[PDB]
Amino acid sequence: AFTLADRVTEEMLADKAALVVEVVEENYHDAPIVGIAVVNEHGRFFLRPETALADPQFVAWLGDETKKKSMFDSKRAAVALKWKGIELCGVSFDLLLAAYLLDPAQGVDDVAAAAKMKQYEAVRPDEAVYGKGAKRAVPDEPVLAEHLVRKAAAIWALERPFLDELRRNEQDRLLVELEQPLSSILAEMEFAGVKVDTKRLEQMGEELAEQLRTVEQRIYELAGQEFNINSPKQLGVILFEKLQLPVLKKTKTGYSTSADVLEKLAPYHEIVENILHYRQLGKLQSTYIEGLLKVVRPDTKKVHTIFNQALTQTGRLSSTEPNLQNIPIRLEEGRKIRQAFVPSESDWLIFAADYSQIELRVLAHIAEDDNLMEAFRRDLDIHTKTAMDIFQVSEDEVTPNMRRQAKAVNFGIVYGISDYGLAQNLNISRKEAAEFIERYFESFPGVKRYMENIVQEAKQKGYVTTLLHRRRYLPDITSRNFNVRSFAERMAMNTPIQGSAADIIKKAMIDLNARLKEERLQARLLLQVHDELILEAPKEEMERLCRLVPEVMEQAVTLRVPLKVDYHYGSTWYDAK
DNA sequence: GCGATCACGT
DNA sequence: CGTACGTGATCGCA
Repeated sequence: AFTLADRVTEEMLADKAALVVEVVEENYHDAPIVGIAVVNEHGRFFLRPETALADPQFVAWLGDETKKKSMFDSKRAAVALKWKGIELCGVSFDLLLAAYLLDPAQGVDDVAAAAKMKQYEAVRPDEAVYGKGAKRAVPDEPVLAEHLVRKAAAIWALERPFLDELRRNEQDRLLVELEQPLSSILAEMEFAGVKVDTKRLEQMGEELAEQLRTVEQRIYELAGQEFNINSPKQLGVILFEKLQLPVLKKTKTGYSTSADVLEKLAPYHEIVENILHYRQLGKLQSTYIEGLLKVVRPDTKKVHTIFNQALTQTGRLSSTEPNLQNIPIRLEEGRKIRQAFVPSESDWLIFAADYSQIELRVLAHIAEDDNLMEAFRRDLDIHTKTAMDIFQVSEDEVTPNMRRQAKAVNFGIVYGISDYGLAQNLNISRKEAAEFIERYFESFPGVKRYMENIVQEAKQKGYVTTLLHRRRYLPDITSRNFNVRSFAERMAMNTPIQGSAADIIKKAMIDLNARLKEERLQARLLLQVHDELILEAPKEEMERLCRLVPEVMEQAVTLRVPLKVDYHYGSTWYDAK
């Protein structure tokens, strides 16, 4: 049983408690808090939010760093409280992060899923209480209050066994010194938001919409017909049935119309280049112009992403609603979208710092490949050096095409090395890609050794680890299905690289946050994009930041090779280039 | 409401 | 069939 409390009392403010600050809306920014549960040594309590969040003693308890709280997904609550002007401190255990570190592949997304990991089932899944999608709703107080108290009681019961397993995994410091401090930094980042120049976006959208009508009309005059270009159904019967274009690859139901295939088809018909142009314009228009404008808060012209900290299998963050980690930059037309991301105050600038080749530097260090480490010690262009070695030529003999292919091997080697994906990527045969690999491994024998040894260790231990002891279990490494096994071997090779890079930038974020506060700087972290950090700061702080941010990022860990950080600043995200 | 394509990023 | 890891939009079916 539990107390359905009318007012806050002192026994609810013990210095240790499991706390539930329930925000049911998926996007928690400026979202309602529907209820609160506290379990401590004195009892189990449900508090209505409009009561507890108005009680200065409860608010003081929330904000006291010496009163320790155990929670599930504290960042959700922390941010929902930030929007009410209330500080959340003292969160010493986050069950969501603890479950994520113990096994990311469980997809642990609620308290019930995490409790099942320890044979605790006295709590319902959120989706069983709230419903799914359309039918989603907050239930009556008795049903809500029992759910929140069952979640708090589970967190209370589950902290010792999770912490015990984290300790056995040598992951206790990972949780307490990396992921939980990082949760607080991400909350500040999401709450700060990023300013959007919405007239610029709107003006871009009208230009795209003009160029989309023109290209659309050209596609119809080239097909002799009107049809929905956005549908691979109709597009396939225009291209491969009406126009008789060669079918270079079939999908499951019909024909494939990837940009992979269409570029091969361009010699045969003028329609193909126009379809490709239509698709690129439509992507910007749909995902990045209209998509962004839909999530901008009209009162502040800011977007407030949500960083999913417990989702990827490698330890990367992900970014939702909006995804600020896939804003275009490769092609110039779409890169202009970054002009609409601006500082949130006058006379501030955007500052962006990015690791140079962090994955291949981590691999140099992890593999202790003499040739790879020396390449980075000499600060070589790694793709050109790899080409010199694979093709056995001097620097001046590296053609652009050789460097492009050596680059593809290098991006392949970070992924699962297997040829078919390189052969597909380089539009070559398996037979030829295989010999690319063989010549790479003759040049970097320590990488070869590391790739053999890590697959062997994944089979022996059942998991691979990153630099800071993140793990990923790989049960498919023993499968007798060749596809399933190969996927697990590729993950065994990639995950210590991709995941160690993720560890490093997360530690840098923590180190950067500490330094900016020590230095009393107004600069604020806004975004992380896997290997870059994006800040905004007063114009008067740029010179100091040029020295500070790269140093902190470069010194986050000490590897057998240097870490290298490039950085740029400008009046928009675009100009920070 | 829900897989399958497709395309955007690192 | 497979390059690694994500998110979002569109379509099409039931």
